[PDB]
Amino acid sequence: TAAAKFEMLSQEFFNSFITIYRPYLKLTEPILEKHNIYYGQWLILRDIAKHQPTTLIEISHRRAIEKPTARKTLKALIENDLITVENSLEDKRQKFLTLTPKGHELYEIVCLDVQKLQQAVVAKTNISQDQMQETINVMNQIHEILLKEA
Ligand SMILES: O=C(O)c1ccccc1O
Ligand SMILES: O=C(O)c1ccccc1O
Ligand SMILES: O=C(O)c1ccccc1O
Ligand SMILES: O=C(O)c1ccccc1O
Repeated sequence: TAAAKFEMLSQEFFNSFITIYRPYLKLTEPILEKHNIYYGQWLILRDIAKHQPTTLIEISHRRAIEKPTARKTLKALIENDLITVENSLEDKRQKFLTLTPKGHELYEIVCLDVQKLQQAVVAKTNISQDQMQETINVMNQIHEILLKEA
C-alpha cells in the first residue's frame, strides 16, 4: 500500500536506472509500513531530520513539491507526533519544524533497516566498490543537468 500509495544505448541506459525505482520502493515498503509511515511522509521526515530547524518553505523547495502537498504531509507528521512546530504568531509556512523524540526514534530505525537492506542487495551481486563509485560518478553528472535545467 505504501509503494502503491506513492504510485539506442542512451535509451537502454536511462531505462536501466529509471525502471529500478518502483521495484526498489516495493522492496523497501515494509520498512516504512512497520513504522506506520508512508513514503511521502518519510521523505519529508528525513528532509527535516537533515535540515532542522527548517520550514515548510525550505522543505517544499528542496523536495520540489507543491506547498499543498507539503502542507498536507506535514500536517499528518504533526498529527502523528513525529514533528513539532515552533509556536509563533507568524504564518505556519514560516514556523520552525523539528523532529519530536518519537520522530527521531522512527528515523534511526528506518534509516538503519534501509542501509542494511541496501547492503544485502549489493551482497547478492558481483558489484564492486569501484563499480559503485564509478556509477555514482555517472549518475551525478546526469543529475547536475536535470537540476540546472530546472
Ligand atoms: O528521492 C526519492 O524520490 C526517494 C523515494 C523513495 C525513497 C527514497 C528516496 O530518496
Ligand atoms: O533512502 C532510501 O533509499 C529509502 C528507501 C525506502 C525507505 C526510506 C529510505 O530512506
Ligand atoms: O519526495 C517528496 O518529498 C514527496 C513528499 C510528499 C509527497 C510526494 C513526494 O514526492
Ligand atoms: O498545521 C500546522 O500546525 C502546520 C505547521 C507548520 C506548517 C504547516 C502546517 O499545516
